[PDB]
Amino acid sequence: GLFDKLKSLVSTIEIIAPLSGEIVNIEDVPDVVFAEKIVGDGIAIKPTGNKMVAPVDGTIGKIFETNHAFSIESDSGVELFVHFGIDTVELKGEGFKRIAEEGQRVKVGDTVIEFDLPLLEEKAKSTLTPVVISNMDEIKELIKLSGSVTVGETPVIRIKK
Amino acid sequence: GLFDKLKSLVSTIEIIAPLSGEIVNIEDVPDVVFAEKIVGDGIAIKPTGNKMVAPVDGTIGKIFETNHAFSIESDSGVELFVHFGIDTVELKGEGFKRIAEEGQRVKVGDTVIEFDLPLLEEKAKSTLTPVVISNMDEIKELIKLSGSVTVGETPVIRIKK
Amino acid sequence: KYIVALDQGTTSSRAVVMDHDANIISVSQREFEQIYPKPGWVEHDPMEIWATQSSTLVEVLAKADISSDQIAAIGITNQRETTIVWEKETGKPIYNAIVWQCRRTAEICEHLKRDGLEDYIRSNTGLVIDPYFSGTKVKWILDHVEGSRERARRGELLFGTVDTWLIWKMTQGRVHVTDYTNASRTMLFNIHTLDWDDKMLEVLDIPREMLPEVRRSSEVYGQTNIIPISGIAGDQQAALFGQLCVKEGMAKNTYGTGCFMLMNTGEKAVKSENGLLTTIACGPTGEVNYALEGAVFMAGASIQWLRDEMKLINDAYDSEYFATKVQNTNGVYVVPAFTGLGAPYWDPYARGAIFGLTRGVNANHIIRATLESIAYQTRDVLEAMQADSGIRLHALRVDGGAVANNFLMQFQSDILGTRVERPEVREVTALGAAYLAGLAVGFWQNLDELQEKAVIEREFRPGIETTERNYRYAGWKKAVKRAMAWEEH
Amino acid sequence: KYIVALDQGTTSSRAVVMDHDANIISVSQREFEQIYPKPGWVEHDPMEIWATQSSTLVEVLAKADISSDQIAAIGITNQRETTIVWEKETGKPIYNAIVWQCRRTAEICEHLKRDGLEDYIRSNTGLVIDPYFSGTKVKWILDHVEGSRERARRGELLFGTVDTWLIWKMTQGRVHVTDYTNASRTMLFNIHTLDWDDKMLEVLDIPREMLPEVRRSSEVYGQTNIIPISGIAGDQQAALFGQLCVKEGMAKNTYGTGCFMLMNTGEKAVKSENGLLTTIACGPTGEVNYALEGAVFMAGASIQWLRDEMKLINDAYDSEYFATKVQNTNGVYVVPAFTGLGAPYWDPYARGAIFGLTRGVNANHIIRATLESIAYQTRDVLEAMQADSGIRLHALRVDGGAVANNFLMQFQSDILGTRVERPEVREVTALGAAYLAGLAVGFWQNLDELQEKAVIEREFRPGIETTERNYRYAGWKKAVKRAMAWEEH
Ligand SMILES: Nc1ncnc2c1ncn2[C@@H]1O[C@H](COP(=O)(O)OP(=O)(O)O)[C@@H](O)[C@H]1O
Ligand SMILES: Nc1ncnc2c1ncn2[C@@H]1O[C@H](COP(=O)(O)OP(=O)(O)O)[C@@H](O)[C@H]1O
Ligand SMILES: O=C[C@@H](O)COP(=O)(O)O
Ligand SMILES: O=C[C@@H](O)COP(=O)(O)O
Ligand SMILES: [Mg+2]
Ligand SMILES: [Mg+2]
Ligand SMILES: [Zn+2]
Ligand SMILES: [Zn+2]
Repeated sequence: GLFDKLKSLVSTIEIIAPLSGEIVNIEDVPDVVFAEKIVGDGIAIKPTGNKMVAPVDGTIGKIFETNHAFSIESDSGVELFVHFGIDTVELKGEGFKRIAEEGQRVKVGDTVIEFDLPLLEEKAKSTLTPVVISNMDEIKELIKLSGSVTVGETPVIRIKK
Repeated sequence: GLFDKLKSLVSTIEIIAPLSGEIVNIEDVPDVVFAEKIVGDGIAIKPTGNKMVAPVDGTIGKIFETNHAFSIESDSGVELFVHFGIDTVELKGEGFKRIAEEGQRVKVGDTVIEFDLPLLEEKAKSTLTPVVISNMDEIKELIKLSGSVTVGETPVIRIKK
Repeated sequence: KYIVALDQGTTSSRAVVMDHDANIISVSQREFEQIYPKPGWVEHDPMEIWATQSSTLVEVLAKADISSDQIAAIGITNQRETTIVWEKETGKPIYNAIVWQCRRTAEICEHLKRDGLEDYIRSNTGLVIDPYFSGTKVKWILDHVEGSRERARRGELLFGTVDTWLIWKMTQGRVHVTDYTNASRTMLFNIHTLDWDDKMLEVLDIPREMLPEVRRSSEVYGQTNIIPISGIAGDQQAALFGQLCVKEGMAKNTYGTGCFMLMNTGEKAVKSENGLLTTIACGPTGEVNYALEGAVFMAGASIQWLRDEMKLINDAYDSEYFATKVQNTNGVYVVPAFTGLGAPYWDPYARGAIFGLTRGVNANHIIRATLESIAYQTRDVLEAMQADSGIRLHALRVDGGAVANNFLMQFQSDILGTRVERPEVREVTALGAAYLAGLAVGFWQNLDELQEKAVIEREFRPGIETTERNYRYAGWKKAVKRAMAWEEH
Repeated sequence: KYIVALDQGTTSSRAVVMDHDANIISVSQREFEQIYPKPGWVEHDPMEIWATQSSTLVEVLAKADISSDQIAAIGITNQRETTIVWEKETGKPIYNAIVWQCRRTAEICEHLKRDGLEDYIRSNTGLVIDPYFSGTKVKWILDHVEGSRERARRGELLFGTVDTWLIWKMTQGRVHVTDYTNASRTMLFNIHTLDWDDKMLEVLDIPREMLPEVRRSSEVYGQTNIIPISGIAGDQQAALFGQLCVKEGMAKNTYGTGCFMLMNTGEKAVKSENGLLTTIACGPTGEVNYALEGAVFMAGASIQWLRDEMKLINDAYDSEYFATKVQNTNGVYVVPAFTGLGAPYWDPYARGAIFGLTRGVNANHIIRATLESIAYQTRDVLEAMQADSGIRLHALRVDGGAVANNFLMQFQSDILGTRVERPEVREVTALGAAYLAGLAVGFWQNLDELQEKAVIEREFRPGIETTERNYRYAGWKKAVKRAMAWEEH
C-alpha cells in the first residue's frame, strides 16, 4: 500500500521541497515574523500530505518538542527552518510523528517528521508551511522558485553563498 | 474629659472583668470552640465600651497581631484567654489599639488593649467577648458569676486550684 | 514465630516483621524513582517496585535473623489504582506502571462523562469519573500498543494492581489474584454484586481474560519461597484495619504521599453527596465492609517536592523547624494540585499554584504554607464526611509518615478545632495487613487479642489560635478556586 | 575637569564620574534596606538614602583622585514618586520614606475614584489613580501624625521627592526645589499649566506651604561643598535622555528594580487610551517635553527576591546559568505582582502568584520563569505604546542592570519578535543627569557633541523560537488574570 520500500526515480545552492504542495509568498504567511522576514527569508508551502523531509544534506538542528518544526544546517553552511503551519504548537504534538532525531546527518529526502494533514487541516489555525533561511546575513543571493512542488523532488530555492 | 489621671475607688481565685458589660453563657457564643468549651471554659461578655484590661496579676502571653485578643498567665498559674468578638481578625486590627506589650507583668486593671465599640459594633460579626481558662485540666473548681460587671472591678469567676 | 508484612507505597517499598505480640521487630524501606515523562503524568517502573519490594523482604529477615522456618505468613499492602499490564509468558511489562496520580486518561474520562456513565459508574462502582482509578489507565494502555487487546483476548496479557503484580511475581506466575479492597478502585468492579462489571468492561473495551481472580482480604492465596500469603488489602484499608477501623462510624486519616481519610460504614454502602467515594473495607474478620473515602493527592509529597526539586530543605523532618521559625505564612498560600485536585474537588485540570506573595515573603513562609495545605485539605474532606455521614468527629485518629510533625499535627487540631490522636506506632498500614494475614492463619484468632497494641502516644488539642481558623480557611478556599482548571482541553 | 552624577535608586545609591569626553571614570554603589512593615507596603529610611547617597559621592572622588577643584557640576537622578516629609528646623523626618511600590494608600485612591477625580486627575496630571504616585502618600502621612497639617500650614513641614530631599540636604536647607520631571509624578502638579494643581492640593488636603519650588531639569539650582548642582531629573527620564530620547517617537526600556518604558512625544501631550501614563521628559536642552510611560513594578527585584528571600541563588548574575540549564519552564508561570500590578493593569490588589506546577518542576524552572516575567511584562507595555502611539517599534533600545543577561535579552527579542539593542554603557541613567548638568554649565554646549558615546554593544535578533511567542504569551495572560485582585477591601 506504501511503496516506501520500492526504488524511486532519481534525477549554487538548491533547496529541495521538504514537504509537498503549492509554493506561496512568505509575504502571505499570516505571521509577521515570516511576512516581514524577520526570522529569515524563504517561501511557504500549502500542503500535499503525509510528511516533512530534509531539504538539503546537512545535520538536523532543533526539533521542536511538539514536533511541528525543525531546523537544519546544510553541509554547505546554510540554515533552514521549517515550520509547519501557524501556531501549531498549540495542538501539542497531535498530528505529528518524529521520525528523525535532533542530531543526525541526513540527505535530501530523508523523512524527518510525519503528519496528519487532515487532523491538522481542521484543527490548525493555518497549514502554511514556511521554509526560510535563518542566516540571511551569510548568503549573497536568494532565488525563489514557483508553482507546484513534490517532496524530495522539486527545488524551491536557489541561493548563491 | 478622662479621669484616667484621677484616683479611683479601691475596694480561692477570682477573675476580674477585663472588659465591661453584661455577662453571658459561653454556651451562647456563636462559635463552637467556645460553646463546646473546646478551647476552655469561662464566660462571655456583651460589651460596655472603651477597653480591655488584665483580669489578674500575671504576665501577658500572646497578643494577637490584629490586637483583638490576648492571653495571660496569672501569678497563680491560671491561663486566660480573652477574645474579642467573633471573627474579628478579619477587621485586620481596625478598632484596636495595643496599649500593652507581649511580655509584661500586670496587675488587675492595667490597660491591655483599647477599642472602638462602635466601629466594632457594626463591622463585627459579633461583639461577644469570651473569657476562658485554657488550662481547665489544672483547675479543680470553676465558678461562674452573673449579670452586670465593670472593668477592673466586678469578678466574673471564681476558681479553686 | 512471626508474620511479615509488605507495604509497597507511592514513594517507597517496605518490609516490617512483627511477633505474636505484634511488636515491630525490624523494618526495611527502599525509595524508588518517580517518572514524569510529561505534564501531570506519573509512572513507576514495574521492575523497580518489584525489585525494590523483593529486596526489602530479604534484608528485613536477615536484619532480625530469621528464616523461612519461623515466619507464619505474608501480609501484602499496596498503592492503589496503579495499573500494570504484562505479558503472561515473559513476566514482562508491556508498559510502565501508570500511577494513581497520573492524569493521562483525562480525555477518556471526558468521554465517559459525555456518554452518561457518571450516574452508572457511581452507582455501581461507588467511584467517580476520574483518571485516578484503574479503568481508563488500562484502556489507554491497550490503546497505545499495536498488539494489545487482541493479544489479550487470547489472554497473553494480564492486568493487575501492585498486590496482584507483587503476588504473581512471588507465586511465580501461579497465582493471579486481587483482593476485594483493591478491586473496588478499578472502576470495572461492581461493589454490590461483588464482581466485574460487564458494562464497564465493555464501554472501556477490556477483556475479562486479563482480569484476575477476586478474593477475600484474608484467605490463603498461596505459598511463596523466601511462606503462604494470606492477607491482601489496599493500603488505605489496611491502615483503617490496623487502626481497628472495623466498626460503624469509625474513622482514621493517613498522612503519607497523599492523604486518605476513611470511615467504616459497616454493611451499608452510603451514597456520598459531598464528593466522597463509596468503597470497600474490612470487617473484623477481614470481611467485606463498606466505607466512605476522601482522597487528597498531595500531602507529604509536597514536602518531598521542597526537599528534592526546590531544594529548600535537606530532610522532610527539617520542615518543622523552618516552618516554626515563622508564626505565619505572611499571607502566602500553596495549592498542591501538582496532579489535579482530588476530593472533594476532582479536577484533574487544576495545577499547583502559590499565592499572596509580596517582597518580604521568604522560604520559611513557603515551607510552612506547604505544611499547612496538608491540614487544609484534610479539613475539606472532613467536612464532607461529616455531611455525608451525619456524624461529627470528636477526635481524629491519625497515622502516616507525616504525623511525626508536631507542628502539622497541632496545626491540624487548631484548624479543625478537634483533638488529634496520634498513635504510638505510625507504621499502621503494615500492621493492618499483618493482622489480616495472621488472623487468617490462626496466628491471632481474635482482633480482640489486640485491643492493646493500639496505645495513644499523643493528644493534640486546640490552642487559642483555633479562633482564627475560619479566616485562614477562607484564604485557602479563595486560593484553591484559583488553581482550578488551569490545564486545557 | 569633570561632572559627577548621583543616581539614587530603589535598590541602591550610586555615584559616577565622567570626563569631558563623557567616559565613565569611577563608580560607587551602596545597597540599602528595604523595609516592609507589612503586606504590600514598602519603605525606606530617609536617613539611609541620604547616608548612602552622601558616602557614595566621596568614595568615588577619592577612588579616582579628584577634588572640589576639578568637578564642573553635580547632576542628580532619583527614584520617583517616593515621598518624604520633614521638619524644616531639625532636618529630620516625621516618617519613613514611602516608596513608589508601597500600596498603603489604596483606600484613599478608592475615595478619589468614588468621588469622580479619575477624569480630572488624568486630564491634568496625565497620571492614573494609584498608590503609585506621591499625592496619597503625603495625605496618609499628615493623616497619621497628630501635629501635621497644622504644623505644615505654618510651614514647619516640607514635602519632597528624593531629588528635593537629596538637594536640600546638600544646599544645607537653603534650596527646596524639585524638577519638572519629578513633579509630574506627584498627582498634585498640572502638566499643562506647568504648576501645582489647586484642586488636587485641596481634595487631598495638602498645603502649598510644603510644596517646593518647581524648576527646569537643567539650571543651576545651587552650589554645595564636597560644586553647583545644575541638573535634575527622575531616573526614567534621565535614562531616556542619556539614550538620547530627545526626539518624537524615540523610545527606550529600562530594566532595573522595575521596568520603565518611555517614548518621547515632543511637545504633544498624548492621551493614552491603553493604560499608559502621560508624563514629562526632556527636550535636547533639557526642556520640557511630553512622553508616554509604561511602568512595571517588578523586574530585577524578582531576581533579588530569588536571591535574598527564597535563597535559590547567590548572585543575580547566576540566574542566566540556572535558567538555561532548562529549555523551558515546564509549564510554570510567575506573576510578580509583589506590590500590585502596574501598567497597563494598575491593580494594587493583585499579589504575586506562581502557576502550572507539577512534581517534576524544579528550581531552575522557577528562576527562569521569573526571568521570563520580565519579558512578558515588557511586552504588555509595548503593545500598549504601540496602540496609543500608532507607531511600530522596530527595535527596542535598552538599558538597566538586568540588561547584562543575554538569556533575558534574547528571550526578550524572541518574545516580541523585534530586535533588541543593547547599548555599550549600561549606566545610562547616570549619563542622562550628567549631560543635563554639564549642558547647563557649558560643560558640553551641545547634545551633538555626544551622538558618539552611544555605541551599540549588541544586537539581539529573533531566533526561530519566535514562532512560539504567541502561545507562550497566552499563558502569561491566563496567569496574570489569576493573580489579579487577590487582596481585599
Ligand atoms: N517530619 C515530617 N514532616 C512532613 N513530612 C514528613 C515527615 N517525615 C516524613 N515525611 C513525609 O511523609 C511521607 C512519607 O509517608 P509514608 O506513610 O511512608 O507515605 P507512603 O505510604 O505514601 O510512602 C513523605 O511524603 C514525606 O516526605
Ligand atoms: N545578570 C542579571 N540578571 C538579572 N538581574 C540582574 C542581573 N544583574 C543585576 N541584576 C538585577 O538588576 C537590578 C539592578 O538594576 P539597576 O538599573 O541598578 O536598578 P535600580 O536603578 O532600580 O537600582 C536588580 O533588581 C538586580 O537584582
Ligand atoms: O489511592 C492510592 C493510595 O493507595 C496511595 O497510598 P500511599 O500514599 O501509601 O502510596
Ligand atoms: O517610578 C519609579 C522609578 O523612578 C523607579 O526607578 P528605579 O528602578 O531606578 O529605582
Ligand atoms: Mg503506605
Ligand atoms: Mg536607576
Ligand atoms: Zn510553532
Ligand atoms: Zn479572632
